[PDB]
Amino acid sequence: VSLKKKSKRRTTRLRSRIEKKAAESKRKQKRA
Amino acid sequence: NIPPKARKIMQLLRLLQINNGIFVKFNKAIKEMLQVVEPYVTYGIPNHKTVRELIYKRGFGKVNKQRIPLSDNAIIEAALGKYSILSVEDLIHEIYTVGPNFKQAANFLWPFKLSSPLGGWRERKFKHFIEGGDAGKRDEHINGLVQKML
Amino acid sequence: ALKEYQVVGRKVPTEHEPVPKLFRMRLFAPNESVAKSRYWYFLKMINKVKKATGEIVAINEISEPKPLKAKVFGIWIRYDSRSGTHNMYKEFRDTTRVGAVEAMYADMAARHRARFRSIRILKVVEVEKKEDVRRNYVKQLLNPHLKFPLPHRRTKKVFAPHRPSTFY
Amino acid sequence: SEFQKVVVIDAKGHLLGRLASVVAKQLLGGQKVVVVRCEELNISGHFFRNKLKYLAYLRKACRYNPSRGAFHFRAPSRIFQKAVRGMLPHKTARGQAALEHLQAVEGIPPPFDKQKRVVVPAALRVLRLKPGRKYCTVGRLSSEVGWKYNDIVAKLEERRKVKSAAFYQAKLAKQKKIASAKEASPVNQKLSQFGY
RNA sequence: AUGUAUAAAAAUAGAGGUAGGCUACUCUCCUGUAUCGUAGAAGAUGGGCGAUGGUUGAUGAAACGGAAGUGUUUUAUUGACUUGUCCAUGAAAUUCCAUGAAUCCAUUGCAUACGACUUUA
RNA sequence: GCCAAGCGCGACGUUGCUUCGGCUCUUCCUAUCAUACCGAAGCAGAAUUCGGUAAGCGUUGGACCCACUAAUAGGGAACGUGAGCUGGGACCGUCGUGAGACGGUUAGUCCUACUGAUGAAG
RNA sequence: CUGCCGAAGUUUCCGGAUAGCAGAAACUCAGAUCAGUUUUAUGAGUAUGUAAAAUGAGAGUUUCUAGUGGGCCAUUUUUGGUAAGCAGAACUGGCGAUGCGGGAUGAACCGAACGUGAGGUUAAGGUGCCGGAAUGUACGCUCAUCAGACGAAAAGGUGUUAGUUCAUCUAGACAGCAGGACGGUGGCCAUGGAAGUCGGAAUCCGCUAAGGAGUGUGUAACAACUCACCUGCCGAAUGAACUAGCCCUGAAAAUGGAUGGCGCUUAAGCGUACUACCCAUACCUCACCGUCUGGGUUAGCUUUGAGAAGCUCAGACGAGUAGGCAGGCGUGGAGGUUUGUGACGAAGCCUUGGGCGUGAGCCUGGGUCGAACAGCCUCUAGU
RNA sequence: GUACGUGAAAUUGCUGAAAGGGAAGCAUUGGAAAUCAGGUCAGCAUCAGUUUUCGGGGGCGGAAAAAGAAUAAGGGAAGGUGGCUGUUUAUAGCCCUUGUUGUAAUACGUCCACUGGGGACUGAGGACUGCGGCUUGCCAAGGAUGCUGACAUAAUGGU
Repeated sequence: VSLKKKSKRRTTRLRSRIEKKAAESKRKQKRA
Repeated sequence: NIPPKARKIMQLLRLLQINNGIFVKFNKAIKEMLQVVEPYVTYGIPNHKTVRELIYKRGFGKVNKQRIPLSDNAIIEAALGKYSILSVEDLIHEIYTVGPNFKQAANFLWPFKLSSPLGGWRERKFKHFIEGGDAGKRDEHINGLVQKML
Repeated sequence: ALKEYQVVGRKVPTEHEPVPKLFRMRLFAPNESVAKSRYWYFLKMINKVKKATGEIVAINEISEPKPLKAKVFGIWIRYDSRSGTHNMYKEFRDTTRVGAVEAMYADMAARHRARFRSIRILKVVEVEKKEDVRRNYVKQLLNPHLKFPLPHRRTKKVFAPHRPSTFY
Repeated sequence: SEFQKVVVIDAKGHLLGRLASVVAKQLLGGQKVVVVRCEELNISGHFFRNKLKYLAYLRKACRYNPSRGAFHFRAPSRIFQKAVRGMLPHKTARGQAALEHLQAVEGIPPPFDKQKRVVVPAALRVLRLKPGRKYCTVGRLSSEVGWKYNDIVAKLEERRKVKSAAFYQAKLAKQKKIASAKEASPVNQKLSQFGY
């Protein structure tokens, strides 16, 4: 089928927090 | 999803609907206003065919606050005879050459209600014309767009 | 479809500079509007000449003088990458300067995933002597006895009756 | 281009999904499709990768009556039918009627060994895979995951090839006689102006 | 359904032959837009000329097909048709598209919550 | 701290002493105790030690032990399995200094999987 | 039942007022004033504030009367930070009162804002099949025994592809064969001993084409082998350090499972370019409904079309919570009216009968039924 | 028929018709079957409105395209041909410049109040006015007519 051990496609909550992770990276670079 | 600043500017340009076109006299105040709403409109230099075909096919006059079609020369004479604009060709000449009464001629014209462009836009329509999109200034390519919307 | 455009421009005349210097660039763009935009970008980044203070005095498309003569073109470019600072030199064999630039843009976006705005072409030259060629694949093209079987042949009318020949 | 009421497709040398995608659309179009030699189908990717793909598929099972779990079919025709079935709206009555118009078999049984077998150029491995790319055969993949009739199909196919060759020689010999007698009639050169 | 027309095999960095002695020949491929078939009041009625074939219907067969052989031939007849090449009649106003067993009732206990199961009659 | 490829930091190196808690049960994970097979080591042999593949199969009986044992490996089912199972008050009032007690209200909330059994019917 | 208008979503003072947003009433105003806008000029610090052309729109006030006074999400600036989260403001946005196309599915993503329809064309996203639409065109990259389609980070890989720099190269490039790889010297200490290679310090030398106080194996120690470096045969490119792309790694356990699936490998993956194509309630044209706005309409002209509460022409518009306004449908009873309906069948009821209205509802055929009931105008309510 | 006027719905049995692979109801579009009202439905032509899809011809523009071809000068050479690894058109040729044929062509861009076809949807209004064109009249000019068919013992429109 896929041979992977995890679903490559994540959940909508998981991708939503990734944009939050991208927000954190902007916080680390710009201000933090 | 329009910022209030752009919404006010396009209200002054009378661009209250998508695919609506108007003629403007290009000057300092117009040039910078078009810069602010540049992502939301595309503008260019129209040639004589574009101006003539717009007024013949999509030309409507504002008479008694009513969108009256430019079906007869008497309509233009009754509304713009004070400025010696007696016929459609006189109205085209005033718009094309930007005569002394351009403001009265353009404000008399109802904004052109263009259709969707036959053949479509570019793939990403909301990028600048330079960046492969359709927004912003596009010089003489406004003509090719207009023949798509006529 | 890219086009080579000669763009000559200069700042608006003023009392301090009544005879401004006219700067010319040979730059490629799909249309004149893009070319004049790219010209202004390069002029600002080099001479610090503001677009408002300047003006475009001449725009002219340049056709290939010998579109039927196969040539080799060497292109120096300023590649923009993750670090955003890299210089590259590439050589393409074709009959038109526009074609070589088009191949250059396709190659860079393919190998290095570099966009049109990130890439800036520094100089395009025609390497007429075989010896100055630095690329082995190009040199193999300039060999006198170049001959090779056609690669990547691969050839509605669904449901063909017989099997494809896929050969000579 | 044009249809046939019943179409026999020689699956040898084809690609699983590419042939399945073409077949599924043809079934929806109201055509009847018979796919022969499903054990000779090819799949892009080396055997071990494709074997692991099948093993992962076999792994799907319930803790309550694995009979309620997915039924994993090992026959090469059943593997092809699974590929076609996933490309059809099979939960829908239209897709169900599409499936009943498909008949995928291993080898070429008698009712079809005497019928013409067309091929699909959009799915042929030689026209779709870069040379030097690893690929596997469904017959080998099936025989290594549980299919137990590879040899019987192989033996039966060898006999059919012998009988088919004998038929061709008789047909070829007959065609030569008509070919020789063709130029005997003068009319073929009298009015060959029409391109015939 | 509207011709419900078409059976080599394998290769694709090669095949198939013809003509030869696994080796010397040359030719063909480059898809089926091919080949077969196709004139006739859904296909009428006769007459020639020239084949001496083709297409079949009904019998009589013998050989072949087992993977799902339900079809392939070879035929011995008989009945038709033949457009292979020419002729002569007929056509319409439809006067502008529409189409013998098992079961119950009994019996058994190798079986059994009840059905079922195994027996016997 | 010393260096310190490099881009004032500066990696590896180097110096400095210093309520919870457990029975049964079901499966599953391998981060493997045993069983099977390999690799390394002064591995002579034997008994080992360490490291790989590996969850197929096991991983007890009694009170820190104990003996058996090939071995008595670690965990999950986020309130593991308490709907398999058991063990180890608040408000108000009153008297009140630095301090604690003597109350009135109070407030809880078929269907289907599985196991077998028949069974009409192309 | 239908139609029309339609917020606030919170300041500013003490739960109330003021104001804001929405209407109504009554005024004055079109040689006038406005504006979520941009220029020009002045100064002052690319911005700022003040004043004076562009564009658009008829612009103003007074009374008085409803509803509202939350939040959530996101961008940017900034204030601190902390293993890491984040925390505090401001800012205007989006939701909120709002359907629709796409994103497999979705409060916050991409498009787009809504009367009923016909046609055309698009946005966003797409064109292998599910699935409407190119198994399109062109140029590349990628093979994963856990590909891809969407922090764990410092790095590792004899994985591939382009480059950048520096090196040698007919004085013969590497690589491979044939060799040399020496003499003082076993240089000096050390000990069963170490003669380059137990070890500790030196690291000199003559000869060359070149040979170290030795690259490792070896030896009890030599010896022997080896390379550092040279020589010959051979005949051309070769090596080192970096950059970038893609590929593997750069941990995570506990029924089977997910680029949505099937599947896909010169893609149906990734990047780019170019055409064509698919369809939203969006855009265009048209018809119709409604609302608003503007114009016209009496010696009532033989065009007869004056229920003036009527007729007619034209244009624009159509989501809608709180709230506001208007017009209608239906029921019991009352006054009036219809020369009203009715045992030749009232009312009621039933019905895969018909018709009208956007709708509330109304009319009617057939059946059953057996004594009363309805239209219109007004009144009334236990509607 | 006193389980007694009328006799609704829920619900139940029966007969008829149909549907039914782990829900059903509903909406949209039609088909089938049944049943209702009872002019209908077609084809073409000539026009109007909107629209889509193929062509043809002709202006103008740019390096007044670039090329190119043919034909005269000169220059250079190769990925070196004939010749003899090395050379300079010979028994192949190529590159560069200039002249010429020239006002070459063509592509691309743009325009035509230039033109020829194919397709689809729509037909609002209802004496005459108006703006125009051709010449009292006629007209593609303030919104569709004409010519035929077939079919009513059915098509259409329903339910």
